[PDB]
Amino acid sequence: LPAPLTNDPTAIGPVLPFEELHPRRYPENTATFLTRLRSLPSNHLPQPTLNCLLSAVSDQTKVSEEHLWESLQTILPDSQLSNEETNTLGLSTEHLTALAHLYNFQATVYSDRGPILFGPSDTIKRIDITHTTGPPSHFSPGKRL
Amino acid sequence: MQIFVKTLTGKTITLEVEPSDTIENVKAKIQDKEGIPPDQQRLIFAGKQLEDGRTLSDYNIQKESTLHLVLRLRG
Ligand SMILES: *NC[C@H](*)CC(=O)OC
Repeated sequence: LPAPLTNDPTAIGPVLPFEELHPRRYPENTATFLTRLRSLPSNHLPQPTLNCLLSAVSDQTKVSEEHLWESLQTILPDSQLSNEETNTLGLSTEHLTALAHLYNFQATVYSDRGPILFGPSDTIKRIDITHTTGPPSHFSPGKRL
Repeated sequence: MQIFVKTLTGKTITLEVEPSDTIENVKAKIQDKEGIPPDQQRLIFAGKQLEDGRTLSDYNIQKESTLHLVLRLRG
């Protein structure tokens, strides 16, 4: 029930949804996850050990994982980028939505339950991600049949 | 009462729950209907992401009120 980002020192302001802080034409309700406005500069956080999502995004956008991670550090607080979830289960699709807002694209995630969309529709770039239930969720580029 | 749940795949499920039912048990019934674990479930009622440790009556959700479902896919 308690939240770490409530008193996060790298963020200012109160708890607000991601769509209110950074509004775009996101897919319906895919941006309602709570967060806070980033306060302090990039703490130079290490590359997450579970970096499948970053590799999947890099294979599509040609952007190095380092720049994507730095942009995530500029958009999101540290308590939502590297925590107990990051080192055990891995990155979430909320980071994918943040990267889609920062780099202007609409990622198409081809999970085991069907295709989903994440990211602003008022864009041009369209990347494709394959999601595996696993366990756990594995992120790869492209699609499958 | 009876409510509806609009998923991220367009499918609108019809669910029957109690007015004092907790969000955790609602996610369990969604897991029953579809198969989505509560690990990847986030329910929204008009823009506000619901909290697991609350009930439907707290958010003033009447019968036949649709709830949106968003998948929080980890990995
Ligand atoms: N969910 C974190 C990424 C999975 C992974 O790295 O598999 C190789």
